[PDB]
Amino acid sequence: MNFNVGVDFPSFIAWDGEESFPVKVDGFNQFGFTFKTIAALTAATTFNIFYHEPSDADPCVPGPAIRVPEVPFCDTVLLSEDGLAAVTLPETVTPDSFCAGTVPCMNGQWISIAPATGSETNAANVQITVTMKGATR
Amino acid sequence: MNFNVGVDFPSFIAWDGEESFPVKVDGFNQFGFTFKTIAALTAATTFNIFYHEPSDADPCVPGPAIRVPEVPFCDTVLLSEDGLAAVTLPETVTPDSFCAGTVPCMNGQWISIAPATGSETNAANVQITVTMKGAT
Amino acid sequence: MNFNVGVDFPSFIAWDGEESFPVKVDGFNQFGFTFKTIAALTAATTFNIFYHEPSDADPCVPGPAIRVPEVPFCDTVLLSEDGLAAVTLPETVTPDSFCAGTVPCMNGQWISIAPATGSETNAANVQITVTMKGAT
Amino acid sequence: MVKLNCRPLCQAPTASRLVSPPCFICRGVAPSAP
Amino acid sequence: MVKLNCRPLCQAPTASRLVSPPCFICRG
Repeated sequence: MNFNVGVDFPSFIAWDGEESFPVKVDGFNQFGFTFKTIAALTAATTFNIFYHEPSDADPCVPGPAIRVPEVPFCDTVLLSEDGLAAVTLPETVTPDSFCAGTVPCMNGQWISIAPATGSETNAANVQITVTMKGATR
Repeated sequence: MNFNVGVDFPSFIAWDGEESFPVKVDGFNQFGFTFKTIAALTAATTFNIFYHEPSDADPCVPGPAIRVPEVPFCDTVLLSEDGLAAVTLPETVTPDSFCAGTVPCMNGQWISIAPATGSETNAANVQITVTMKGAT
Repeated sequence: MNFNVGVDFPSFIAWDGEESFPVKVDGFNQFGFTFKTIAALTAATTFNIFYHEPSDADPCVPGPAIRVPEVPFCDTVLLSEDGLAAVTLPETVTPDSFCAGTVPCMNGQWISIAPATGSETNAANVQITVTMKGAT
Repeated sequence: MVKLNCRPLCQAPTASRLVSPPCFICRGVAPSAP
Repeated sequence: MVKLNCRPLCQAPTASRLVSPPCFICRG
């Protein structure tokens, strides 16, 4: 008795290990990532979060990537190094074990993921997808 | 009619002028320093503060020399440079001086004093000692 | 939560292991000694006691070293061979242990300690300090 | 800020050993021999 | 006369070396 769960909480790929893919979240109202590795990585890699805008040449295809300025929570002691958001998979994370992260507030219609400098050759294994939970239409 | 003030606040060698030894603050619960100069000094002397731990070999011998961190001591405008606790003696301090100070929060079993870089020559004129307020 | 116990009963070095020091006791009303060793001792060692006076040239530098006439109190059965004061450390004194005593009748102002003959080879392995009590 | 939340899918059980005190060996049998 | 009160500073490393009687059988 497994409900068709695609409609009402679908999901899309955000990083296949070779190249990102911009996902449109406009449709829904909430979302979050599910990090997952396929092989034991070397170090504590780190990804960057970008958000796109509707390019006015065709208001369906996203525009260039702008990086999201993460907000510090009530009790974040050690906080951003330039203001811009980031995310770091902790080293010594095993396969067959996922994580789950999300940005507290979106600022566009698209959400993109790309590995920061110095972690590409190690981020060629981890997979990243995004799920949503609304309809709004 | 003086008392045997030896018991009830003993005192030990902190810094003689050529070296310094750790002092036990285990059995005692309050303590502080007493600075005393022997002769005219040339420049302001700064002393680094350290604390030691019980060596894993023998429970009543000090371990290595670890440096004490300083508390901000809220009601202040603390102008630290690296946060590592230290105390210096102002200039024009005569040998007839009652210079006394203390660390606000203890963090080990042994206290020690050493002279910081730059306060080397005149450090052989400073005479440091420590008193207790013990119990237990 | 240790307080600044330096002020309000400070202390000073008397026998740094190498020589004596004219410690002042003028501005304070009560005082005492504290003995502390650094190694084992070969035999029963002893130390004398001297009190100073304000030198006539400058009434701030203590004058010469005058031996002190120890006095007995309804119990002394063996007087110290003359009218002198002389502290002696027992045979089984040990590191990480301190003994402490004082003399009841202060004379003059300043105090110094010197090892008696035959113990100066052992006096190099002991520390003697003084801690006061008086405000005045 | 991203608050990661990682769970494990599989789990190998905590394999431990059960040591028990050995047979009593005394320390000095009297009617012994060199 | 100076009364030397004295007191230790390493609390209690006694290590009494507790011993029990071993297996003693007879005297033959």
